[PDB]
Amino acid sequence: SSISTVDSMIALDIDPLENTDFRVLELYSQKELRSSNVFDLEEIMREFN
Amino acid sequence: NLNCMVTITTARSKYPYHFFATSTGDVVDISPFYNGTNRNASYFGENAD
Ligand SMILES: *[C@@H]1O[C@H](CO)[C@@H](O[C@@H]2O[C@H](CO)[C@@H](O[C@@H]3O[C@H](CO)[C@@H](O)[C@H](O)[C@@H]3O)[C@H](O)[C@H]2NC(C)=O)[C@H](O)[C@H]1NC(C)=O
Ligand SMILES: *[C@@H]1O[C@H](CO)[C@@H](O[C@@H]2O[C@H](CO)[C@@H](O)[C@H](O)[C@H]2NC(C)=O)[C@H](O)[C@H]1NC(C)=O
Repeated sequence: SSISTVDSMIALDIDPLENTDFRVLELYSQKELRSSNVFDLEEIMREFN
Repeated sequence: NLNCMVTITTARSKYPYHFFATSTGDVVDISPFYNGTNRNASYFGENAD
């Protein structure tokens, strides 16, 4: 059994596409969104009260 | 009855920083960084006197 063989198979191993769990990216937090104002309504109303 | 007060509040200004606004609604048209020698690079529109 040493006479050897022939590997005639043409390899076409295509790797599967890996799974991707997309992140819920957040650029500005809610604190920055509330702090991005020259005038805040809650502060004005509290001062008036 | 005469009473003098000294209130210490927080004021907010947004870029380009050409006016600030205290929490009590004191809208001031003076740049918070105008030091009296950089009027060309900072706004000032309140009364001069
Ligand atoms: C009032 O604020 C203005 C800016 O709005 C000041 O002008 C700036 O002052 C700085 C600090 O001296 C200057 O920086 C200096 O620049 C040179 C390089 O040119 C260097 O030799 C120093 O190490 C230093 O960093 C700056 O050039 C100057 N101008 C601008 C357009 O930014 C002004 O000095 C302030 N006045 C007072 C009385 O505080
Ligand atoms: C005063 O500020 C203005 C703009 O804020 C400066 O005008 C700029 O001048 C530079 C250099 O001459 C130009 O490249 C810019 O295009 C100009 N910008 C504008 C909006 O005009 C002016 O030079 C400043 N004066 C000073 C520093 O004496």
